[PDB]
Amino acid sequence: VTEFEEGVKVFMATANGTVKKTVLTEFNRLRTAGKVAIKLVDGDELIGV
DNA sequence: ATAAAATCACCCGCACAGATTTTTTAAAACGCGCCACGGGATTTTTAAACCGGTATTTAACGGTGTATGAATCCCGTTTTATCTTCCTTTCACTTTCTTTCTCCAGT
Repeated sequence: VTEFEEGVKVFMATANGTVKKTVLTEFNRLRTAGKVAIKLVDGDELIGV
């Protein structure tokens, strides 16, 4: 990400064909330990953002 | 008794780096609820396989001239095995305090 601006969204696609959309401004500032962004189930992993 | 050589505590102001100590904030959680979404049972439509044929497009092959992979030699990096140590602990000993038992001079 070059910079955070406007109200663009983030598209997340995992295995088994599950999609999810979230606003970028949520990830504007993060601490040393990050926050939960997706509730994965069983053996599922993010493949594309 | 004359010579050679050493060591430490505190007071007064001021500026700053580092170590606790509250205080605020964002993430995680719980309870309740409702409607968005996916399952199941019909209609509908279209993606790809199949017959042709033609017209290109690729890969295998035969010469030259390099760039690099394995081997060797080192030196900083991190692990692991290996020493010494100060507080916890009791404990037999020693010391020190408290009560008691006589002596004993005086009348």
